[PDB]
Amino acid sequence: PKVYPIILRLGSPLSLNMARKTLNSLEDKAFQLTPIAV
Amino acid sequence: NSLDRAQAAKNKGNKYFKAGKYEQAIQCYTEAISLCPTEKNVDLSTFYQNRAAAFEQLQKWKEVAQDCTKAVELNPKYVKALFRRAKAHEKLDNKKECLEDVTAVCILEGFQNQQSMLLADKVLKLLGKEKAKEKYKNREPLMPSPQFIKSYFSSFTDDIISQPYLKAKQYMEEENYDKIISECSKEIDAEGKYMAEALLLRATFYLLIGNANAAKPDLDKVISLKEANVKLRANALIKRGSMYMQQQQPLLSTQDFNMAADIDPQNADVYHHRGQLKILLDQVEEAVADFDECIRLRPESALAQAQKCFALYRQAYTGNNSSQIQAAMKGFEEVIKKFPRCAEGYALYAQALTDQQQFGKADEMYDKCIDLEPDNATTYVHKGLLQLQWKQDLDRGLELISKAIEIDNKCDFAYETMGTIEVQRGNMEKAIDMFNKAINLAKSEMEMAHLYSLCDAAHAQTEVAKK
Repeated sequence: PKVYPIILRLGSPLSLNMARKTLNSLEDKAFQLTPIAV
Repeated sequence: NSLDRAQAAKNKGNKYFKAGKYEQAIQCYTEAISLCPTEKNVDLSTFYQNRAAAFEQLQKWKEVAQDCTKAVELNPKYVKALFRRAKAHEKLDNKKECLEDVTAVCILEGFQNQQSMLLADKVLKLLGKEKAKEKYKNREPLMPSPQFIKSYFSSFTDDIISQPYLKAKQYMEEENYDKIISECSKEIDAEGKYMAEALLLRATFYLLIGNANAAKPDLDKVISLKEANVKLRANALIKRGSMYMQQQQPLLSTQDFNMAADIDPQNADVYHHRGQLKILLDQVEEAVADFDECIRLRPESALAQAQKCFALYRQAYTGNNSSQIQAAMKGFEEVIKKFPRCAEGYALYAQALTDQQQFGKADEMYDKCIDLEPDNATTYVHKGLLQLQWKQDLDRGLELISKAIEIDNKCDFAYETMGTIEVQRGNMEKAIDMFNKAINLAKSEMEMAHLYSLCDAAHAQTEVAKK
């Protein structure tokens, strides 16, 4: 797959940092899964 | 004759192109273009794209560009001409025109061809960084949410700043946060009784505001100053080690995080912030060992036991051992029954469940977090992002994240998320507005460069929608 920088939030709950690490993948699919592209 | 002479002239181009005789090849393609029977609707676009290929070998990037444009005007879905024109744009530093041509190519290839995808990603990163550095020079020093600052300082146990600068401490406990920098700046230029730690309180609020360039001299002084409490020296190395990670300098970051554990070996905050970093770098085995050292120093802590359990889940999950993955899953319920008010136990467990596709159980764990803390806006965001995975029901995904934005209008994770929903709905103008609302809450160039890649892909699909 793609590789992204480790964009730390400062002193945040580890669940929030693991959530930003996930949203990068939903952003990747969002531009392929859209009506303009289909 | 009429078609045959043009086809012959194309192959007379091909023989000279194979010979590397590129001028003679261009003359034969120019013969084909002159000889073509346009009244028969011959596919003249192919002669122009063939002519354009030879001008890459001569590296006349304006000529390959304009001969691809001739092919595209005759034949608007011809992928070879669009991709060759994109490469020519990149060489001419026409990055925006490259992005629009590669966006059309990705769409017309169904995103399958990874040569197109690599050029899109590179050009988006360069466009991203150029927009990011010019905005980041001009940003507001925007103070984050009070819920965020209280959650932040609740991460540091073994720290003279958090536990109880002497003027500044009043405004921390009264939450007048925008005063803190001003007091620390006059408690420096005084005796070490104030100065030696006013530096580190000031350096902490520069980091919270995203002003990392102003943080680095106040940290560098605190390391260099010999008489200051060893726990400030260790705490400053956590904050320098983190600053280097925003700069993506992992070797310099690692050197500081090791010096902290050499300098003050009986300090939980050093192993806590090392543990949280090592598990984001996916160096999982070092994270488990540093979280275990947090429990050794804080055995009564609910958070330390939640975190070590998530680290053993990530260790099993970077493996593929089903027995170890299932053992780690039960480990979160053992944490929850021991610590039934541990909100981060439910949030981390919900993410292990989310990741194991157990969406309906994960959703209940996010409800339990709302019962335990109604002010936690990010749970409505983790519940909204769950909808985007839980058979993608985008309609109610908006409603959840709208409620999240209403609880805390500074949650940049909420705006960035709802931007991707508006993208999946095709509503690109409102997606770009959501990403702009996230950009106005970024803390670094590294974050703005990522959000501007999203705006530029949304613009490029808006321009391809016309074509």
